Amino acid sequence: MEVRTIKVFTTVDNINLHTQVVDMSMTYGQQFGPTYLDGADVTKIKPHNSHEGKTFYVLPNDDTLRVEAFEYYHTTDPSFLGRYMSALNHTKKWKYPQVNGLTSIKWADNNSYLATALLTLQQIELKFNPPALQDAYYRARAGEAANFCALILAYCNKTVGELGDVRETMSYLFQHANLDSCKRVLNVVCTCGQQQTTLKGVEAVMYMGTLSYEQFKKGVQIPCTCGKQATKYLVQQESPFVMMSAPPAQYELKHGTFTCASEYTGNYQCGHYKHITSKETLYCIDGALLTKSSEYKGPITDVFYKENSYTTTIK
Ligand SMILES: C[C@H](CCC(=O)O)[C@H]1CC[C@H]2[C@@H]3CC[C@@H]4C[C@H](O)CC[C@]4(C)[C@H]3CC[C@]12C
Ligand SMILES: C[C@H](CCC(=O)O)[C@H]1CC[C@H]2[C@@H]3CC[C@@H]4C[C@H](O)CC[C@]4(C)[C@H]3CC[C@]12C
Ligand SMILES: C[C@H](CCC(=O)O)[C@H]1CC[C@H]2[C@@H]3CC[C@@H]4C[C@H](O)CC[C@]4(C)[C@H]3CC[C@]12C
Ligand code: NA
Repeated sequence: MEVRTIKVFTTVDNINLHTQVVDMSMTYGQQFGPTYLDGADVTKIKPHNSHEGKTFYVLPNDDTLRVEAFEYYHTTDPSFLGRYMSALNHTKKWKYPQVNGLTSIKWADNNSYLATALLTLQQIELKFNPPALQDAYYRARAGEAANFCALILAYCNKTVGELGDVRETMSYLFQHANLDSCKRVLNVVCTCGQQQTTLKGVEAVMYMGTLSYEQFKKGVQIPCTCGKQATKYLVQQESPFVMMSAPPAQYELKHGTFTCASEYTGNYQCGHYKHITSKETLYCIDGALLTKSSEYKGPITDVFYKENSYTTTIK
Protein backbone atom coordinates (compact mmCIF):
# COMPACT_ATOMS: atom_id res chain seq x y z
CA MET A 1 0.00 0.00 0.00
CA GLU A 2 2.95 2.32 0.43
CA VAL A 3 4.44 3.56 -2.83
CA ARG A 4 7.74 1.73 -3.59
CA THR A 5 9.47 2.23 -6.95
CA ILE A 6 12.69 0.97 -8.53
CA LYS A 7 14.91 2.45 -11.25
CA VAL A 8 15.32 0.44 -14.42
CA PHE A 9 16.39 1.10 -18.01
CA THR A 10 14.59 0.36 -21.25
CA THR A 11 16.14 -0.25 -24.63
CA VAL A 12 15.51 -1.80 -28.00
CA ASP A 13 19.21 -2.01 -28.93
CA ASN A 14 20.74 -3.01 -25.61
CA ILE A 15 23.03 -0.03 -26.13
CA ASN A 16 21.09 3.26 -25.81
CA LEU A 17 19.51 2.98 -22.37
CA HIS A 18 16.50 4.79 -21.02
CA THR A 19 15.76 5.71 -17.37
CA GLN A 20 12.33 4.70 -16.19
CA VAL A 21 10.86 4.83 -12.65
CA VAL A 22 8.86 1.61 -12.21
CA ASP A 23 6.20 0.66 -9.66
CA MET A 24 6.24 -2.59 -7.78
CA SER A 25 2.42 -2.74 -7.55
CA MET A 26 2.18 -2.76 -11.33
CA THR A 27 3.37 -5.40 -13.81
CA TYR A 28 6.02 -4.54 -16.39
CA GLY A 29 2.98 -5.03 -18.59
CA GLN A 30 1.08 -2.01 -17.36
CA GLN A 31 4.02 0.34 -17.70
CA PHE A 32 6.04 -0.64 -20.74
CA GLY A 33 3.71 -2.90 -22.73
CA PRO A 34 5.62 -6.17 -23.53
CA THR A 35 8.93 -6.21 -21.68
CA TYR A 36 11.73 -8.75 -21.72
CA LEU A 37 14.69 -9.57 -19.46
CA ASP A 38 17.25 -11.51 -21.49
CA GLY A 39 14.64 -13.41 -23.46
CA ALA A 40 12.29 -13.85 -20.58
CA ASP A 41 8.93 -12.14 -20.70
CA VAL A 42 8.45 -9.95 -17.61
CA THR A 43 5.26 -8.51 -19.21
CA LYS A 44 3.58 -9.95 -16.11
CA ILE A 45 6.31 -10.46 -13.51
CA LYS A 46 6.03 -7.45 -11.11
CA PRO A 47 9.19 -5.30 -10.52
CA HIS A 48 11.53 -7.27 -8.22
CA ASN A 49 14.15 -6.17 -5.68
CA SER A 50 16.81 -7.55 -7.98
CA HIS A 51 15.82 -5.60 -11.11
CA GLU A 52 17.22 -2.22 -10.02
CA GLY A 53 19.82 -0.82 -12.47
CA LYS A 54 19.03 -3.50 -15.05
CA THR A 55 18.11 -3.14 -18.71
CA PHE A 56 14.79 -4.40 -20.16
CA TYR A 57 14.16 -4.65 -23.90
CA VAL A 58 10.80 -3.12 -24.79
CA LEU A 59 8.84 -2.76 -28.01
CA PRO A 60 9.36 0.35 -30.27
CA ASN A 61 6.37 2.19 -28.91
CA ASP A 62 7.35 5.81 -29.03
CA ASP A 63 9.49 7.03 -31.96
CA THR A 64 12.96 7.46 -30.52
CA LEU A 65 12.59 3.75 -29.90
CA ARG A 66 11.43 3.32 -33.53
CA VAL A 67 14.57 5.19 -34.60
CA GLU A 68 16.92 3.06 -32.51
CA ALA A 69 15.46 -0.24 -33.62
CA PHE A 70 15.51 0.76 -37.23
CA GLU A 71 19.09 1.95 -37.08
CA TYR A 72 20.16 -1.11 -35.09
CA TYR A 73 18.31 -3.88 -36.88
CA HIS A 74 17.31 -2.52 -40.30
CA THR A 75 13.76 -3.67 -40.02
CA THR A 76 10.39 -2.33 -39.01
CA ASP A 77 8.76 -5.71 -38.68
CA PRO A 78 6.17 -5.21 -35.90
CA SER A 79 7.16 -8.36 -34.06
CA PHE A 80 10.90 -8.54 -34.68
CA LEU A 81 11.93 -7.85 -31.11
CA GLY A 82 9.63 -10.32 -29.44
CA ARG A 83 10.82 -12.77 -32.09
CA TYR A 84 14.40 -11.93 -30.99
CA MET A 85 13.55 -12.31 -27.31
CA SER A 86 11.55 -15.56 -27.45
CA ALA A 87 14.47 -17.04 -29.37
CA LEU A 88 17.26 -15.36 -27.33
CA ASN A 89 15.60 -17.13 -24.48
CA HIS A 90 16.25 -20.50 -25.95
CA THR A 91 19.64 -19.85 -27.59
CA LYS A 92 21.41 -18.63 -24.48
CA LYS A 93 21.11 -22.12 -23.01
CA TRP A 94 22.67 -23.52 -26.20
CA LYS A 95 26.35 -24.48 -26.09
CA TYR A 96 28.77 -23.34 -28.66
CA PRO A 97 31.93 -25.52 -28.76
CA GLN A 98 35.13 -24.64 -30.54
CA VAL A 99 35.24 -27.28 -33.24
CA ASN A 100 38.37 -27.33 -35.39
CA GLY A 101 38.90 -23.62 -34.65
CA LEU A 102 35.32 -22.66 -35.75
CA THR A 103 32.28 -21.91 -33.50
CA SER A 104 29.48 -24.58 -34.06
CA ILE A 105 26.30 -25.23 -32.01
CA LYS A 106 25.52 -28.42 -30.04
CA TRP A 107 22.33 -30.10 -31.19
CA ALA A 108 19.27 -28.55 -29.70
CA ASP A 109 15.79 -27.64 -30.92
CA ASN A 110 16.59 -28.71 -34.54
CA ASN A 111 19.36 -26.02 -34.80
CA SER A 112 21.16 -28.30 -37.37
CA TYR A 113 20.60 -25.83 -40.19
CA LEU A 114 21.86 -22.98 -37.94
CA ALA A 115 25.06 -24.80 -36.91
CA THR A 116 25.79 -25.23 -40.61
CA ALA A 117 24.97 -21.63 -41.68
CA LEU A 118 27.14 -20.40 -38.72
CA LEU A 119 30.07 -22.58 -39.83
CA THR A 120 29.70 -21.36 -43.42
CA LEU A 121 29.48 -17.67 -42.33
CA GLN A 122 32.88 -18.20 -40.70
CA GLN A 123 34.54 -19.58 -43.78
CA ILE A 124 33.35 -17.05 -46.39
CA GLU A 125 34.06 -13.35 -46.73
CA LEU A 126 31.03 -11.19 -46.04
CA LYS A 127 30.14 -7.99 -44.14
CA PHE A 128 26.68 -7.45 -42.59
CA ASN A 129 25.41 -3.87 -42.67
CA PRO A 130 22.89 -4.04 -39.73
CA PRO A 131 25.03 -2.92 -36.74
CA ALA A 132 23.08 -5.52 -34.83
CA LEU A 133 24.50 -8.30 -37.02
CA GLN A 134 28.00 -6.82 -36.96
CA ASP A 135 28.03 -6.91 -33.19
CA ALA A 136 26.45 -10.32 -32.75
CA TYR A 137 28.57 -11.87 -35.53
CA TYR A 138 31.76 -10.50 -33.91
CA ARG A 139 30.63 -12.08 -30.59
CA ALA A 140 29.64 -15.31 -32.48
CA ARG A 141 33.11 -15.64 -33.99
CA ALA A 142 34.30 -15.43 -30.37
CA GLY A 143 32.08 -18.33 -29.41
CA GLU A 144 29.31 -16.39 -27.67
CA ALA A 145 26.89 -16.83 -30.63
CA ALA A 146 23.70 -16.74 -28.54
CA ASN A 147 22.73 -13.23 -29.72
CA PHE A 148 23.77 -14.10 -33.21
CA CYS A 149 21.56 -17.22 -33.41
CA ALA A 150 18.43 -15.58 -31.99
CA LEU A 151 18.70 -12.82 -34.67
CA ILE A 152 18.96 -15.24 -37.60
CA LEU A 153 15.83 -16.86 -36.16
CA ALA A 154 14.40 -13.33 -35.78
CA TYR A 155 15.38 -12.20 -39.30
CA CYS A 156 14.22 -15.41 -41.11
CA ASN A 157 11.05 -15.64 -39.04
CA LYS A 158 11.85 -19.09 -37.75
CA THR A 159 11.01 -19.83 -34.13
CA VAL A 160 13.09 -22.19 -31.95
CA GLY A 161 12.62 -25.87 -32.89
CA GLU A 162 10.95 -24.99 -36.26
CA LEU A 163 11.73 -26.73 -39.64
CA GLY A 164 14.75 -25.00 -41.23
CA ASP A 165 16.43 -24.62 -44.63
CA VAL A 166 20.05 -23.54 -45.13
CA ARG A 167 19.58 -22.13 -48.61
CA GLU A 168 16.76 -19.80 -47.41
CA THR A 169 18.49 -18.98 -44.11
CA MET A 170 21.46 -17.72 -46.15
CA SER A 171 19.23 -15.88 -48.58
CA TYR A 172 17.92 -13.96 -45.52
CA LEU A 173 21.52 -13.45 -44.26
CA PHE A 174 22.63 -12.35 -47.78
CA GLN A 175 19.79 -9.78 -47.88
CA HIS A 176 21.32 -7.97 -44.91
CA ALA A 177 25.03 -8.11 -46.04
CA ASN A 178 26.90 -5.92 -48.48
CA LEU A 179 27.00 -7.92 -51.70
CA ASP A 180 26.78 -4.99 -54.11
CA SER A 181 30.08 -5.45 -55.98
CA CYS A 182 28.64 -8.90 -56.71
CA LYS A 183 28.14 -9.51 -60.43
CA ARG A 184 27.26 -12.59 -62.46
CA VAL A 185 26.75 -12.97 -66.24
CA LEU A 186 24.89 -15.82 -67.99
CA ASN A 187 23.99 -17.02 -71.48
CA VAL A 188 21.76 -19.69 -73.07
CA VAL A 189 22.89 -22.26 -75.61
CA CYS A 190 21.13 -24.46 -78.20
CA THR A 191 18.79 -23.50 -82.10
CA CYS A 192 16.34 -20.66 -81.39
CA GLY A 193 18.27 -17.36 -80.97
CA GLN A 194 20.22 -16.83 -77.69
CA GLN A 195 19.32 -14.52 -74.77
CA GLN A 196 21.48 -13.22 -71.88
CA THR A 197 20.88 -12.27 -68.21
CA THR A 198 23.27 -10.68 -65.84
CA LEU A 199 22.45 -11.11 -62.15
CA LYS A 200 23.54 -8.85 -59.28
CA GLY A 201 23.76 -8.89 -55.51
CA VAL A 202 22.33 -11.98 -53.85
CA GLU A 203 21.01 -13.07 -57.28
CA ALA A 204 24.68 -13.25 -58.32
CA VAL A 205 26.10 -15.58 -55.66
CA MET A 206 23.19 -17.97 -55.65
CA TYR A 207 22.30 -20.71 -58.14
CA MET A 208 19.59 -23.39 -57.76
CA GLY A 209 19.89 -26.63 -59.72
CA THR A 210 23.52 -27.93 -59.70
CA LEU A 211 26.12 -28.22 -56.90
CA SER A 212 29.05 -28.13 -59.31
CA TYR A 213 30.69 -24.82 -60.14
CA GLU A 214 32.79 -26.33 -62.93
CA GLN A 215 29.53 -27.71 -64.28
CA PHE A 216 28.16 -24.15 -64.24
CA LYS A 217 31.01 -22.78 -66.35
CA LYS A 218 31.10 -25.77 -68.70
CA GLY A 219 27.29 -25.61 -68.99
CA VAL A 220 24.17 -27.49 -67.89
CA GLN A 221 21.25 -28.97 -69.81
CA ILE A 222 18.33 -27.13 -68.23
CA PRO A 223 14.50 -27.46 -68.52
CA CYS A 224 14.23 -25.44 -71.71
CA THR A 225 13.66 -28.01 -74.49
CA CYS A 226 12.46 -24.97 -76.50
CA GLY A 227 13.53 -27.36 -79.28
CA LYS A 228 16.73 -29.25 -78.32
CA GLN A 229 16.93 -28.51 -74.55
CA ALA A 230 19.32 -25.67 -73.79
CA THR A 231 22.46 -25.38 -71.66
CA LYS A 232 23.26 -22.67 -69.13
CA TYR A 233 26.77 -21.38 -68.70
CA LEU A 234 28.44 -18.71 -66.58
CA VAL A 235 30.21 -15.94 -68.53
CA GLN A 236 31.47 -13.63 -65.77
CA GLN A 237 31.76 -13.81 -62.02
CA GLU A 238 32.70 -10.88 -59.73
CA SER A 239 32.10 -12.00 -56.13
CA PRO A 240 34.26 -13.13 -53.14
CA PHE A 241 32.48 -16.53 -52.85
CA VAL A 242 29.70 -18.39 -54.72
CA MET A 243 26.93 -20.71 -53.36
CA MET A 244 25.64 -23.55 -55.55
CA SER A 245 22.46 -25.27 -54.43
CA ALA A 246 20.31 -28.22 -55.47
CA PRO A 247 17.71 -30.78 -54.37
CA PRO A 248 19.43 -33.23 -51.95
CA ALA A 249 21.31 -35.71 -54.08
CA GLN A 250 24.34 -38.03 -53.52
CA TYR A 251 27.51 -36.13 -54.26
CA GLU A 252 31.25 -36.70 -53.90
CA LEU A 253 33.23 -33.90 -52.23
CA LYS A 254 36.85 -33.57 -53.30
CA HIS A 255 39.40 -32.17 -50.88
CA GLY A 256 40.88 -28.85 -51.80
CA THR A 257 38.42 -28.00 -54.58
CA PHE A 258 35.65 -26.49 -52.51
CA THR A 259 35.56 -24.56 -49.22
CA CYS A 260 32.57 -25.95 -47.40
CA ALA A 261 29.27 -27.74 -48.12
CA SER A 262 25.98 -28.77 -46.54
CA GLU A 263 24.62 -32.32 -46.38
CA TYR A 264 21.02 -33.31 -45.66
CA THR A 265 19.33 -36.59 -44.53
CA GLY A 266 15.58 -37.09 -44.03
CA ASN A 267 12.54 -35.78 -46.00
CA TYR A 268 10.75 -32.36 -46.21
CA GLN A 269 9.05 -33.19 -42.88
CA CYS A 270 12.07 -33.60 -40.56
CA GLY A 271 15.79 -34.12 -41.19
CA HIS A 272 19.37 -33.27 -40.32
CA TYR A 273 22.17 -31.20 -41.75
CA LYS A 274 25.85 -31.75 -41.43
CA HIS A 275 28.58 -29.34 -42.60
CA ILE A 276 31.72 -30.41 -44.49
CA THR A 277 34.76 -28.10 -44.66
CA SER A 278 37.94 -28.69 -46.72
CA LYS A 279 41.22 -28.11 -44.81
CA GLU A 280 44.33 -30.35 -44.81
CA THR A 281 41.69 -33.04 -45.05
CA LEU A 282 37.92 -33.18 -45.10
CA TYR A 283 36.21 -32.33 -41.78
CA CYS A 284 32.58 -33.21 -41.07
CA ILE A 285 31.07 -31.14 -38.30
CA ASP A 286 27.76 -32.17 -36.73
CA GLY A 287 26.92 -29.80 -33.89
CA ALA A 288 29.44 -30.62 -31.20
CA LEU A 289 30.59 -33.68 -33.29
CA LEU A 290 33.65 -33.86 -35.59
CA THR A 291 34.72 -36.69 -37.96
CA LYS A 292 37.20 -36.84 -40.88
CA SER A 293 38.20 -38.71 -44.02
CA SER A 294 40.19 -38.05 -47.20
CA GLU A 295 37.16 -38.43 -49.42
CA TYR A 296 33.49 -37.78 -48.95
CA LYS A 297 30.38 -39.07 -50.72
CA GLY A 298 26.93 -38.14 -49.48
CA PRO A 299 23.56 -36.30 -49.82
CA ILE A 300 24.74 -32.76 -50.63
CA THR A 301 22.39 -29.71 -50.92
CA ASP A 302 24.64 -26.69 -51.08
CA VAL A 303 28.31 -26.17 -51.78
CA PHE A 304 30.40 -23.03 -51.35
CA TYR A 305 33.43 -22.09 -53.45
CA LYS A 306 36.14 -19.42 -53.21
CA GLU A 307 35.83 -16.68 -55.84
CA ASN A 308 37.31 -13.35 -56.96
CA SER A 309 37.11 -13.05 -60.77
CA TYR A 310 36.28 -15.60 -63.42
CA THR A 311 35.80 -14.61 -67.04
CA THR A 312 34.59 -17.29 -69.46
CA THR A 313 36.21 -18.11 -72.77
CA ILE A 314 33.89 -21.04 -73.48
CA LYS A 315 32.98 -19.58 -76.88
C1 LIG B 1 22.57 -5.01 -46.30
C2 LIG B 1 21.11 -4.69 -46.58
C3 LIG B 1 20.95 -4.16 -48.01
C4 LIG B 1 21.98 -4.68 -49.01
C5 LIG B 1 23.17 -3.78 -49.26
O1 LIG B 1 23.15 -2.62 -48.80
O2 LIG B 1 24.13 -4.24 -49.90
C6 LIG B 1 20.56 -3.70 -45.55
C7 LIG B 1 21.60 -2.60 -45.20
C8 LIG B 1 20.93 -1.21 -45.34
C9 LIG B 1 19.44 -1.48 -45.22
C10 LIG B 1 18.43 -0.49 -45.77
C11 LIG B 1 18.74 0.93 -45.34
C12 LIG B 1 17.49 1.69 -44.92
C13 LIG B 1 16.29 1.44 -45.83
C14 LIG B 1 15.13 2.34 -45.41
C15 LIG B 1 13.80 2.02 -46.05
O3 LIG B 1 12.79 2.89 -45.51
C16 LIG B 1 13.41 0.57 -45.80
C17 LIG B 1 14.55 -0.26 -45.23
C18 LIG B 1 15.91 -0.06 -45.94
C19 LIG B 1 15.74 -0.48 -47.42
C20 LIG B 1 17.03 -0.91 -45.27
C21 LIG B 1 16.79 -2.43 -45.32
C22 LIG B 1 17.80 -3.27 -46.14
C23 LIG B 1 19.27 -2.88 -45.86
C24 LIG B 1 18.90 -3.53 -44.52
C1 LIG C 1 2.55 -35.74 -42.42
C2 LIG C 1 3.52 -36.89 -42.14
C3 LIG C 1 4.97 -36.39 -42.12
C4 LIG C 1 5.72 -36.67 -40.82
C5 LIG C 1 6.83 -37.70 -40.93
O1 LIG C 1 7.44 -37.79 -42.01
O2 LIG C 1 7.09 -38.40 -39.94
C6 LIG C 1 3.33 -38.09 -43.10
C7 LIG C 1 1.85 -38.23 -43.54
C8 LIG C 1 1.85 -39.07 -44.83
C9 LIG C 1 3.32 -39.43 -45.02
C10 LIG C 1 3.79 -39.92 -46.39
C11 LIG C 1 2.93 -41.08 -46.89
C12 LIG C 1 3.51 -41.73 -48.14
C13 LIG C 1 4.93 -42.22 -47.88
C14 LIG C 1 4.92 -43.37 -46.87
C15 LIG C 1 6.30 -43.87 -46.50
O3 LIG C 1 6.20 -44.81 -45.41
C16 LIG C 1 7.20 -42.72 -46.09
C17 LIG C 1 7.25 -41.65 -47.16
C18 LIG C 1 5.87 -41.05 -47.48
C19 LIG C 1 6.04 -40.07 -48.65
C20 LIG C 1 5.27 -40.34 -46.23
C21 LIG C 1 6.10 -39.16 -45.72
C22 LIG C 1 5.57 -38.63 -44.39
C23 LIG C 1 4.09 -38.22 -44.45
C24 LIG C 1 3.91 -36.97 -45.32
C1 LIG D 1 41.90 -14.77 -62.16
C2 LIG D 1 41.43 -15.79 -61.14
C3 LIG D 1 42.52 -16.06 -60.09
C4 LIG D 1 42.73 -14.93 -59.09
C5 LIG D 1 43.84 -15.19 -58.10
O1 LIG D 1 44.95 -15.54 -58.54
O2 LIG D 1 43.60 -15.04 -56.88
C6 LIG D 1 40.97 -17.11 -61.78
C7 LIG D 1 42.15 -17.98 -62.30
C8 LIG D 1 42.12 -19.36 -61.59
C9 LIG D 1 40.67 -19.57 -61.16
C10 LIG D 1 40.37 -20.56 -60.04
C11 LIG D 1 40.65 -22.00 -60.47
C12 LIG D 1 39.37 -22.83 -60.55
C13 LIG D 1 38.65 -22.90 -59.21
C14 LIG D 1 37.33 -23.67 -59.33
C15 LIG D 1 36.62 -23.85 -58.01
O3 LIG D 1 35.33 -24.43 -58.24
C16 LIG D 1 36.47 -22.52 -57.31
C17 LIG D 1 36.99 -21.36 -58.16
C18 LIG D 1 38.47 -21.51 -58.56
C19 LIG D 1 39.32 -21.38 -57.27
C20 LIG D 1 38.89 -20.43 -59.60
C21 LIG D 1 38.54 -19.00 -59.18
C22 LIG D 1 38.73 -17.99 -60.33
C23 LIG D 1 40.15 -18.13 -60.92
C24 LIG D 1 39.33 -18.22 -62.22
NA1 NA E 1 39.40 -17.58 -56.39
